[PDB]
Amino acid sequence: RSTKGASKARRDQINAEIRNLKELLPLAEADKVRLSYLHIMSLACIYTRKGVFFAGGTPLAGPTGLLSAQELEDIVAALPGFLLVFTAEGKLLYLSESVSEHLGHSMVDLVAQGDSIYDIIDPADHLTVRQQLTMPSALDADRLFRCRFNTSKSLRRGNKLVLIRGRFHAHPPGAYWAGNPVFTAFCAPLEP
Amino acid sequence: DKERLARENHSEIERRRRNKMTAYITELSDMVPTCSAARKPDKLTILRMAVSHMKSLRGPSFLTDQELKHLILEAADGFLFIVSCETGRVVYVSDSVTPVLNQPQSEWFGSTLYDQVHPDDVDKLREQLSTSGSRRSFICRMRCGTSSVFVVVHCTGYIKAWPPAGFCLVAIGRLQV
DNA sequence: CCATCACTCACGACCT
DNA sequence: GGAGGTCGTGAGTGAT
Repeated sequence: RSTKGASKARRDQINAEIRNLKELLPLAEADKVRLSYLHIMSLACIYTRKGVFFAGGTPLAGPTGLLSAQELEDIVAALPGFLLVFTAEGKLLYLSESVSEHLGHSMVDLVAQGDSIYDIIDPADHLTVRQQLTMPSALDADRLFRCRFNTSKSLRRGNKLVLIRGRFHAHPPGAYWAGNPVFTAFCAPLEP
Repeated sequence: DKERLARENHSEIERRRRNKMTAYITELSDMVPTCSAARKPDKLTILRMAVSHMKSLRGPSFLTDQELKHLILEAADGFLFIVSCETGRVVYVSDSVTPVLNQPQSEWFGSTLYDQVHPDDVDKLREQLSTSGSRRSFICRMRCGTSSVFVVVHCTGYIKAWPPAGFCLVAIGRLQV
């Protein structure tokens, strides 16, 4: 006189492969504590899209490791801002862990509100980001604009204005990358 | 009748909670090559294909050293160069110098950093170049523009040995706003 | 202090 | 009947 016992297993299997996703994420052991399921899904959608992008693309030019990993991290920290690269649709691709000090919330805690750039920015400014992102890089490059990211208090909505500065680049071929070039950006705050 | 009105908001919340993970699993199928396709697979299979496909030397840094390098250059609008600690000659310069300083790689390669900076800094330049894995950082002027496609270029980097096979100064140089 | 939210996680019936 | 997926509630912790 029921249908349970099977749904209870489908959920425990889906929500255990999700914990597999979580354990495989290349984040610090201490950061994998709270990690709501829809937050693990977001971190996974970022990582497994910050590879393919590099996997199907041309092997990155230049020599093999002129600078150490810790050296590149120290340069990333020395930067007056934080790196943030996201696709033309809005989906994120790489958020710099240097944002821990320029925004208050760290990288992990920030990708919890969503996955698109349109999930971290205050909705009022969303319109702006759309007009500077619709036109691809035919020849229009080195775009610059401003938005109100989302400094907060641990749940949702002071909001620090940031000056986004960057230019679109090349996307690898395929289905998903259909007119979706990636857009690097040197994000810097407007109230140091 | 307020309790049902609160459970309605809870209903919409728990429905959004599921229609958001439906998007995260669809965008986990619409991007992976293994499940890029024909028959649309079930959710559990998409999650398993994600667990597996993720597994390529993932255990921290979130980014391959060279991927981080390429994204630093493509994001901070800078370039990478290796210079000599005695002769000052550049032994390697990135493809980024034509985008940033409007000069082709040839007009740098083979030349020295001394022929490329403002002389009233070049002496202090030697201070940064003279060794005596240490940190080096300095603001410096640089000749910007030879053809189509002076500025301040904050340079940051480290001094390492020179194993061409595999002392020199490896530095990233970005223009200050 | 208290109630009231926002979020999370599971668990069943139910559709198609 | 079975494999799969959608929908509302009941109950927890905590922000405010």
